[PDB]
Amino acid sequence: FFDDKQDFLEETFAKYPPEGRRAAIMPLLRRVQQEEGWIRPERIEEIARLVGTTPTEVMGVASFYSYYQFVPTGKYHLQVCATLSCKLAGAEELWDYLTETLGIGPGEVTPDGLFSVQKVECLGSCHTAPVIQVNDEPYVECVTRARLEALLAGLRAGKRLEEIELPGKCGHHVHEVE
Amino acid sequence: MVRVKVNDRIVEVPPGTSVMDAVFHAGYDVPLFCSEKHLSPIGACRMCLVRIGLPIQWQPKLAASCVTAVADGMVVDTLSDVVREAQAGMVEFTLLNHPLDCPTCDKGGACELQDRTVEYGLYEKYPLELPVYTRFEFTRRHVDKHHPLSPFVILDRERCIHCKRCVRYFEEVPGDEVLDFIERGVHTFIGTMDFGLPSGFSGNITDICPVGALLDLTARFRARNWEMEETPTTCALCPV
Amino acid sequence: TGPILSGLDPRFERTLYAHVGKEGSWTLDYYLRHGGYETAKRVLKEKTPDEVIEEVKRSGLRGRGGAGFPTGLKWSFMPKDDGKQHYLICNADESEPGSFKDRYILEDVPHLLIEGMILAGYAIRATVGYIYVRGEYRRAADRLEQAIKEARARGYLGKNLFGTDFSFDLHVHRGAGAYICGEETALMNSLEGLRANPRLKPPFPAQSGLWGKPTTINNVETLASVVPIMERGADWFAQMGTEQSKGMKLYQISGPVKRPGVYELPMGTTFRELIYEWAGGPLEPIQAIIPGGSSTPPLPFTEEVLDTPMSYEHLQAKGSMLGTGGVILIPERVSMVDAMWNLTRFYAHESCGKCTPCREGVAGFMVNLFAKIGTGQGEEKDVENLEALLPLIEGRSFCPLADAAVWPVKGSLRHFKDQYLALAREKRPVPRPSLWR
Amino acid sequence: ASSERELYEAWVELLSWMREYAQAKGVRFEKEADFPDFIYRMERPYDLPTTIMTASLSDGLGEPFLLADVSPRHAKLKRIGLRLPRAHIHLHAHYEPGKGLVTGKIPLTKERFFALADRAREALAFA
Ligand SMILES: Cc1cc2nc3c(=O)[nH]c(=O)nc-3n(C[C@H](O)[C@H](O)[C@H](O)COP(=O)(O)O)c2cc1C
Ligand code: SF4
Ligand code: SF4
Ligand code: SF4
Ligand code: FES
Ligand code: FES
Repeated sequence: FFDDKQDFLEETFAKYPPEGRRAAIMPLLRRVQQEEGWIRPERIEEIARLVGTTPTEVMGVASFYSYYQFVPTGKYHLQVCATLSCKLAGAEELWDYLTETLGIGPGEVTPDGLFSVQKVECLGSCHTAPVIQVNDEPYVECVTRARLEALLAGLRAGKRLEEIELPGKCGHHVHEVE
Repeated sequence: MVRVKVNDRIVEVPPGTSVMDAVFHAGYDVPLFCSEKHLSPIGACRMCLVRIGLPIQWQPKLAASCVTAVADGMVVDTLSDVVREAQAGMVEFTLLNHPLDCPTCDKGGACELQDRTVEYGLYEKYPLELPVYTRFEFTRRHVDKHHPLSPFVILDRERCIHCKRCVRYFEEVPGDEVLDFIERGVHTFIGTMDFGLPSGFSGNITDICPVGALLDLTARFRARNWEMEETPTTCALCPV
Repeated sequence: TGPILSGLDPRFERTLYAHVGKEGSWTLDYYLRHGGYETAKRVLKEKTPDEVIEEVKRSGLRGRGGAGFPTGLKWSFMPKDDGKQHYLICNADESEPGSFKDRYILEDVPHLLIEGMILAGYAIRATVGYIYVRGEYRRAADRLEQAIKEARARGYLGKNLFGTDFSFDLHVHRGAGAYICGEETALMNSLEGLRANPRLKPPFPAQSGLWGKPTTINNVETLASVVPIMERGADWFAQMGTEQSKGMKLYQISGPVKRPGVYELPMGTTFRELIYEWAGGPLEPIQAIIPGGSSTPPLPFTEEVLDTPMSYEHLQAKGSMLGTGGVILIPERVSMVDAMWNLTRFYAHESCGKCTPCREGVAGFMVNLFAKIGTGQGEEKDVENLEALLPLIEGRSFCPLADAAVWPVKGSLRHFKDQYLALAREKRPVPRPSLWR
Repeated sequence: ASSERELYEAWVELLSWMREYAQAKGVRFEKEADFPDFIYRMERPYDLPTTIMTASLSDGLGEPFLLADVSPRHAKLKRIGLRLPRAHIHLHAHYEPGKGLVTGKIPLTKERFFALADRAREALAFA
């Protein structure tokens, strides 16, 4: 996987001391994740060999965080924040509706092949709750039913999120509720 | 040397001593799961908890005697009602998810968990009160069981109490990190992506594991710990 | 007015969030045209590291990560000369609920933080710094990398800064979404490439940190606040807040309120002022408030509470604490049982597992008690059990995560044990009204 | 309530599904643990249809890629749980009357379980 990009390896390992190469496991894992959708044992062995430690160590590291997926995920892995604020904004009913409509569990993916679901803790934007993240992108905030369904249909028709029309206004650091 | 007092007794003790070792050097006792001889103590089981005074100036919270250094003229309390109550509670937390295998467990009579349980647990609360053994009435952790990690070692991830002994050893003493935890929270379990167990010293984790998680495949289901006759001798396979 | 800043007095100067929101605020040219880097440029050649440490010690700047340790005396613990390389660590992992203040600093005004880190690194003789950001903030990370690229291009991060014999450079490190990685000793492991389990503290990070080097870790808000301090007075900074809570603070609020969000306000503003004047007043009747972060104990919605100044002392003497200033209002429409339900399930998800007490008791026991209660299965026996469980976890863990889990439930019982016993004795699930549109 | 009986029946049903997938795909299935309330029951009666509490699907190397468990006969908050090791993936199935076995609100069909197991095999299985 990293055979292709040795310049990226040099760039990331140069960020860390020569004896601290094992630091680079994080950026290497993150590149594999964001590029292929999920982390394979081969990716973990390669990270280990490049970074100078054991595949067991690298697997222990990788399996420590929630972001790292070890099973295939759909083109859009909906990470739904369920923490207290977002629940007080209805994250419960949001997750219930999404999961029941799509018919998917957190581990599996829609038969369409582009929709996976997952719960996540505080995304650090509570004033604009409820919150959802799509696989790398700045949160789709102020999640109402209409905003959710519009994002859903837009992604269903292949429109790139960065250019999708989103009803309603989302405050930057403060937001007026009416 | 450093002057310590354990609950009624006075001890001379070298400066770099652990509070736990000062305790046992005074002849007292305290639960012990995470720490091990020749291994780095790190407070994980939180079993070695004692009281410390350094003036009457008692510390606010209990000191982990395994990772607490000793200071000159320090008081250590292992008999306080609160100390024994906390010991029993930690024992209960450790027993929370255990698989109920004692009779069929190859760890048999010599299980540190069993013994520290019967030593320190079920503190005397105050009559002929009818007491309860377990308060936890929910589903226990159920994970992979009796998994051969190698031709010599079997792994019961349910019996693991998530101390650090085996991974700590693997990192420190042989220098072969061929065992580590995978997930976190209560989902933590021991695994490896180096499956053969390459290290030529893997079998010691079987002796170290305070529970029946890591057991000896070459001697599995042969006899119970007390039943065996022990012949202490020396190995003549090589000149060490 | 008699000189003390405790609110909307007109002599307060917006410094930190001033350029936040303005388009193109992340351009180095914007930062310069508004006077950026002047403070670093002056201090690096004029003041010594001991002097910039004493300046913050005089400012009385306490840790903005939620602890509150005085950063001046904190820097006074560094070796201050050893020959070893030191590292300066920026903690951009903002994972506690109700706290969203550092996000927009990173997204819109990165060069302020960069200047503050240059100042702190000069203070602590750290020639390199790492900024460990959580893997959920990608816009902030892009803006930070871009700003660092800009500073490296135009010479603000270089071999020698501004002719003086000091050297400085920063490197970004993205995380992967684990709350425990915010604990400063687990963050070091996470970056180094281990599992993010905390280290043994008896060896302190001031004398042994990242790769053994004498590293110092500071909050993003702290480092950003270093720049105004050095720019226009330490007394100008100390002109805000109570006798023990000096300077300004970025308060943030969320919940059923008219306009939640971030407000850069002096220390001591009342809950009444914050919720009504700024947040526009609630939208529903509130049963309780969680002032500091998620970990802070909820206090009832009372007049004597709303009139209490948010500070490190007035909340202390009121039983709660001011951790991050992130207020969350809990209305009567949602059960406290359900609130602490979600709180304990989140803390159970985010435990690392090293401690048997935290791992097992929280992730198996406490969450299951709340489940039984709020699913219409609980008993008064269960409420008493849950009541007695907390002291066995609170006192003794390797890292305070266990305490941050038990304390909110502690205060929730102390103020609403009635609710728990009610839901138990009626075998009633928590109320489930429709909250989202 | 009386949901327990049909819960253990559907538990036996899910075990049958696991055995069938194992035989079809030629992958190892394992009965991991039996009921302590059946082992240590000496004279005490046992009304449950089966005595098996835990099972798993292990790859050629024996490391599991799919784990399934049921709550004991005497525990509170009875459920059935599924887990993908190394994937931080956990599922909690209940039984709703008339509908059937459901993960939350989403019906848990044999086809759903087969798709989940196939994905788990292809991703997690080392050999
Ligand atoms: C379990 C745990 C998690 C924490 N997570 C964070 C965090 O995510 N972000 C943060 O700024 N502080 C966090 N803290 C508090 C840190 O100690 C704080 O960032 C650090 O002390 C910075 O010091 P300062 O405020 O003086 O700059 C956490 C503390 C604990 C115990
Ligand atoms: S590990 Fe110890 S306590 Fe557990 S089943 Fe075996 S003998 Fe019993
Ligand atoms: S397998 Fe044994 S030695 Fe290893 S962590 Fe678990 S209880 Fe400790
Ligand atoms: S208190 Fe919990 S999160 Fe903290 S070190 Fe212990 S087990 Fe890990
Ligand atoms: S609670 Fe969901 S963003 Fe903080
Ligand atoms: S014995 Fe000290 S904590 Fe394990």
